[PDB]
Amino acid sequence: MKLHELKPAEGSRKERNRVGRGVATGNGKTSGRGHKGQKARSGGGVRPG
Amino acid sequence: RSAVSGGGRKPWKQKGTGRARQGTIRAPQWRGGGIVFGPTPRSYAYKMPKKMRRLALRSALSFKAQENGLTVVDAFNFEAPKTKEFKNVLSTLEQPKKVLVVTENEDVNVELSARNIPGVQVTTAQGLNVLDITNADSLVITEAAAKKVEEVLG
Amino acid sequence: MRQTFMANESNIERKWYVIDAEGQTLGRLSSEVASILRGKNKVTYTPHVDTGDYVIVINASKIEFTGNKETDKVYYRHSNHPGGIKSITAGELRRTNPERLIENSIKGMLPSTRLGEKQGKKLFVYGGAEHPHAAQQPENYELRG
Amino acid sequence: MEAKAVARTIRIAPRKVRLVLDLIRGKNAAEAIAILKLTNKASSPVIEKVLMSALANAEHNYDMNTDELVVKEAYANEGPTLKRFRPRAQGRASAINKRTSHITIVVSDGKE
Amino acid sequence: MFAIIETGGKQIKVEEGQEIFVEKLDVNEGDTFTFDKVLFVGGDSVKVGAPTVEGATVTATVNKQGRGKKITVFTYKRRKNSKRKKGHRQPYTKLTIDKINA
Amino acid sequence: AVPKRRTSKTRKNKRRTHFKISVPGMTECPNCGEYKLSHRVCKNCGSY
Amino acid sequence: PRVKGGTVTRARRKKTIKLAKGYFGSKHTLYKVAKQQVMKSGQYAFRDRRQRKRDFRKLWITRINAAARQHEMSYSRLMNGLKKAGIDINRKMLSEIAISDEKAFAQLVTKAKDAL
RNA sequence: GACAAUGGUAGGAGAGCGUUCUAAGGGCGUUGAAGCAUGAUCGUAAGGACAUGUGGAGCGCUUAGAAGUGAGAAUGCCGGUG
RNA sequence: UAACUUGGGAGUCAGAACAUGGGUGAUAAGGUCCGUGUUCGAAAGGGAAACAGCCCAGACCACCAGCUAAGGUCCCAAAAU
RNA sequence: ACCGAUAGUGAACCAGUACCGUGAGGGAAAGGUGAAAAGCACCCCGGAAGGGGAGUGAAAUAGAACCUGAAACCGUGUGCUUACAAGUAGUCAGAGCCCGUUAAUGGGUGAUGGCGUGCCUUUUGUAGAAUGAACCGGCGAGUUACGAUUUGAUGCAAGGUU
Repeated sequence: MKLHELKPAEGSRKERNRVGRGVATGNGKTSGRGHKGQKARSGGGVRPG
Repeated sequence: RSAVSGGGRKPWKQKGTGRARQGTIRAPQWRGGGIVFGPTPRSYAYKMPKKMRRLALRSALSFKAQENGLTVVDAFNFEAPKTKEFKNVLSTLEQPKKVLVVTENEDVNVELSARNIPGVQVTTAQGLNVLDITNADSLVITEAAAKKVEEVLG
Repeated sequence: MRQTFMANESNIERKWYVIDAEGQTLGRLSSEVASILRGKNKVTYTPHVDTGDYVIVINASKIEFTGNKETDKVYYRHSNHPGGIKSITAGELRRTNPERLIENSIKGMLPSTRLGEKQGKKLFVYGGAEHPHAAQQPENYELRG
Repeated sequence: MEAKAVARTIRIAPRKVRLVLDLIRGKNAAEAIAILKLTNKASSPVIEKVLMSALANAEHNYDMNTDELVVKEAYANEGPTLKRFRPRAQGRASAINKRTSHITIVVSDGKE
Repeated sequence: MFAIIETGGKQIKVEEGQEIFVEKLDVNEGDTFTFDKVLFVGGDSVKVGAPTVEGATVTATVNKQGRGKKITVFTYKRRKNSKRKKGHRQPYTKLTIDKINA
Repeated sequence: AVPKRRTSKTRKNKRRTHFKISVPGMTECPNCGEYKLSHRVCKNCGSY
Repeated sequence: PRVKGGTVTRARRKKTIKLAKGYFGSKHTLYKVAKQQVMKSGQYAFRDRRQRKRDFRKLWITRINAAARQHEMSYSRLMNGLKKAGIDINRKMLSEIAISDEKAFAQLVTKAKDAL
C-alpha cells in the first residue's frame, strides 16, 4: 500500500467505549453501574463464587 | 497521589469547619497535584506469527513489482564514497524522489554515497522490512540481492 | 404563517351602543354586554388588541333578580385588615348604587389582564334613563336570544 | 478637536470619585472648576487637578480657546486594588479592598 | 379575480399577481404549474365549488425551489438524563399566480 | 441577618438613584475673585 | 500525550451565550443560567409550535361565528349545512372571505341555509 | 415504488462529531499563521465554514495511528470578581 | 406472530395510587399485608380549576389543513342562551 | 506519538526560600519589552505622581505591571422601550418605531394577547419549604500491566506457535 492510503481490514478495529462522558453516550452519569450498592463503588463488587 | 511530595497531614478536621471534606493537600482535585490515570512507562511492541511476516514482506514488494517500481540492476561499483556521483546514478536511470537501494551484503561505499540525499535509503537484502519498502516509491535491487531475497522469501 | 387578518390601529372602528336594562335579569344582560366589549361580535376579532365597542347601560335600577337573591346573594369584600370582611345584599346594591351592581357583574365576566381592564373601561352604566353621551352618538342595541 | 488627560491609580475608590464627577460633566470648562472647588468631597482636589491638566493640553498642544470649552467625557475606571487584611475577632482576618481609580476627563469646543 | 386553491394538504387564498409559498411540488424553477383543485371563485361573479368548480384552473409560474429557516427541535426531560436536539429546514416552493379562471 | 438572595445589577442601581450629590451655592464675589460659596466669606482667590 | 482544555470550552459556551440574547440581566451573560433558559425555551418552542395550530383554529371559529350571526345563523348550524352542501373549505379560508368579500360570504351562507 | 416502524429512566447495541500528538501524502502563511472579537452562513446533532477587525508566527487538509480526549454541578481545588 | 436453545453484556431485590378479591385494624386511615388488573414509575398531549397514579389518548419532524375521543357549547374561555 | 508555567521536581524565577510551628515538622506564590534599549532628548500641566505633545521603533492601546489580553465585574455613550402594574423572565402571536445582511419568504426593539411553578442529585413521589452551586476562568473521575474468557479480524490447518 501507501503510508497515506493504508486502511485496516474490515471488522478488525472497533473504538472502545469511553464511559462517563456526557449524557448522550448512554454511559454518562452512573457509568454502566446502576445507582447504589456494593457493585457501584470503585473496587466494589465481590469475589467470584 | 503516592508520588507527589508532601501531603500526609489531613489539611483540616473532618467535621465542623464549614468546608468540604479534604484528606490531603495532594489529592487529585487539588492544584498541587496527584494525577489519576496518566501515562505509565510501558512497551508498545507486539508480535505476529512468523508466517505472517514473510507474507507481509512478499506483499510489500509484489506491490512494487505490479506497479513497476522494481528496477533490478547489476552490481554497484563504487570505490570511494561520492554523493555527487550516486545522485547522477539515480538520474541516468529515472527514479522518483524516494528510492530504496538494496544490495546483497553490506556495501560500505553505496551506504555512504546515498546517506546524505533526502529520500534515498540503502538496505541489506537481509535487512528488508515492510516500512521502508512501502515508504519508497521504487526499489533498485542488484543481481546479488534479487537472488538473495528470492531464496529467503520463498 | 400564510394569511390571517390581524387587526390594528387605523384598522378598527369602535362605535357606541345603548342597552335599555329595564326588565332584564342581571347575568343574562351582563353576559351579552360582556361580548360587545371584548369584540366577539366583530368579524375582525383579534385577541391581542382592543377590537370591540362601547356600551351604555341606561336604566340599571330596574334589574330583575329571579328567585330569592335580592335578600340572598350577598356581595363580599375584604379590606385587607384583620376581620375586615364586609357584605351587602344584592337588593341593597340595587337601591343604593345600582351602577356598581351591574358594572361588577360585567367586569367579572371579562378577563383580569391588562386588556380586560381597559375593555371594562369602555362600559358606562347609568341608573335612570339619562346618559350624558349624546355627543358620542350611540345606537340602540336589542339583546339576542 | 478634543483634549484629554488621565490620572492613573488614584487611591480614591471608583464609587467615591464618580459622585462628584457626575456633577461636572456636560458643563462648560469655567463652571466645572467652580463646582470642584466648592464640593467638600475628597475627590474634588483630584478631578480639579485633572481638569486643569486637560485645559492645559488644549491651550498648549492643540491651541484651543480655553475660554469656550465644555467637558464632554468625565469618567473614572477601576484600577488595580491593594488587597489588605484586617484582624477582627477570634483569629479571623477579613479582607479590605484599597481600591484605585483611573480618572479621565476630556474637554472640547464641539467643533471639527 | 379571486380564488381559493387547494395545494399541499391545505388551502391558499390566491389573487393574480402575488407570490405564494406552498409545500414542495415536483417541478423545477421557471416552469408553469397549473392548480387543479379550485374550491371557490369570487370577486365579481361568485362560483361556489360543489366540492370543486369543475374546471377553473389556476396557472402559476414557479420561482425559487427553496429550504426554509432552520428550527432547532430541542426537548429535554426535567431530571432524567434524556434530551434530543435536532434541526429542521422545511422545503417550500414560491409560485406566482399570473392567470385566474372560473 | 444575611441576604437570602443576591441583589442583581438592576436592583442595586434602582436603590442608589437617590445616592447622589448636589451642586453647591456658587455665587460670584463682586469685589474680586472666583465663585464663592453662598452666604460665605472667601479665604483664598477672592475678596469676600 | 497531554491534551489540555484549550479553546473548545469557550466555543461551546459562547454559542449558548449568543443564543440567549435579549434575556434579563444575568440570563444573557452567565453560562449556567443562560444554558438553562435556552433548554427551557427550546422546550417552549416545541410546545408552542403545536399550540399555534390550536390557537389559530380557535381564532378562525370566533370570526366565522361572528360573521354568521349577522345572517341569523350559529357557527354550529352554519358548518352543519355547509357540509350538507358539500363545501370543503377551511375554517381559515372561510374566516378570510368573511373579512374581505362580504357578499361572497353571504352567498355561501344561503347555500348552507337551504341545505337544511 | 409501495408498506411498516420511530415516547422513554437503570441498561444493552450501533453510527458519529470535536480535541492533542504521530506517520505518510498534499498544502497554507509578514501580500499576516494560531489565537481573540463580531456577523443576518452551512450541516439532522455533536459541529463546520466564510467575511471583517485584532493579532504578529506558525497552522491546516487527506488517510491511518496513538491517547493525560470533551464538565455545570462533587458544602470540589486554585485564581480573579461581585 | 412469535417461540425456543446457546452465548456476550446488563440494571433492579425501597415501589406508588386507583379499581377489585381478601386478611389485619375499628365493614379507621393517603394504614398495612396478599390475589388481580390498569396507570405512574420510565409517558409528554386533552379533560378532572390547580392536581405523578383518575378519564381519554402513546409525541420521527415541518403546516396559519380536516375528522374525532374523554369531555363540553351564556361570559371568563372553542363550540347549542 | 514526555511536560509546556494551575503542566512538568516543592522549586523554569537569588526554594526546602518567604511564611507557619516551642519543637520535630509543614511548606508556597511568582517565566515572556523589542530584532536591537534604540528604555521616550525637549515642551506643557502638576508639589510629586501622573498625563498631553514631541521623539525612538515595523509597531509605544510593544513604555518596563511592558507578547497576545477571554469571561466574571466596573463604566461612559446611545437606537427602541418603560411610572395601573402580580412577573421560573421565556415562548409562540403580534401593531408600532428604528436599521440594512455571509440578501434571505432580513436585523434591533416590543403596545398587547395566549401558554408557561429553574437545573442537578436523590427518590413511590420534588415547583419543592430535601441536597448542591455567589459568579466567571482553569483544573478536576473506568486507566495500565499481567492473566482469563468471549466475540471480531487475519494467518495455515491436522496441525498451529515460538
